[PDB]
Amino acid sequence: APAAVDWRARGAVTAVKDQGQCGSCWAFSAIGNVECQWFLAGHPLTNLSEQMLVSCDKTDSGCSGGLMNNAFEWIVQENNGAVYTEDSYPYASGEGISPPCTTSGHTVGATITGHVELPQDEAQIAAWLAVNGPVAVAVDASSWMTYTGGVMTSCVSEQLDHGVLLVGYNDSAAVPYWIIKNSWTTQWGEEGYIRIAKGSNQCLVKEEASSAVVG
Ligand SMILES: *[C@H](CS(=O)(=O)NOCc1ccccc1)[C@H](CCc1ccccc1)NC(=O)[C@H](Cc1ccccc1)NC(=O)N1CCN(C)CC1
Repeated sequence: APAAVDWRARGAVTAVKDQGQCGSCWAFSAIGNVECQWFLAGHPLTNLSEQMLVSCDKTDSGCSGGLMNNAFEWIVQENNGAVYTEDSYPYASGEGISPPCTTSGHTVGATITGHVELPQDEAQIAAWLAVNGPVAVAVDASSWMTYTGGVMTSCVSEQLDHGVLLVGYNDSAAVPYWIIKNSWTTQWGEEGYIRIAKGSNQCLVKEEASSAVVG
């Protein structure tokens, strides 16, 4: 695999968002992955709707959590693979209360056919990302509240409780790392991103990696 990859540099990643006081991280992880996969399939980079998942994804728990894999499946099996645009279905759960699910007056921004779950191995996840793009991953973000910058070489890895987006890595660095897009605004970390050591399963990053499949 290539020594270093950064999908942000190739214009495949949308701007860092804000989930607010809602535990909708799972939706941001899933949608963020779909936005990248849709762009890479030959369509212009479009901001898609997390709110669609938070409000309509009944297999998940809105502001109380969910799984990216459940979100991928709900989109395909319950929503005919349709993912609405953000402009047509704006995020409105920033206070902690999700509004009811509305199925009309929205615009379909992307369509997925399914999803693939990657092996629990960092080198294989890196290989897949290098060829296919950003990957949605679950991590333990307990120690992330105090992150200000730099490569996190020591991360509390006890329980999966947060969803993020892997956008790259650098194997040639003194301490190889992963580049991760978070959803706690650009004021957190390095303009919304966090770099964690690669190769030691920091924050349980290899445990639940997956990606939507467009075409
Ligand atoms: C996103 C969480 S976050 O609020 O952005 N960060 O939390 C970091 C943190 C800090 C201290 C302790 C623990 C975690 C969401 C929050 C969900 C939430 C739960 C309860 C109360 C408020 C908010 N995290 C999730 O959605 C995770 C993501 C995940 C994906 C894949 C695999 C594991 C985890 N999932 C869940 O919380 N659940 C809820 C219960 N159901 C059964 C499964 C998904």
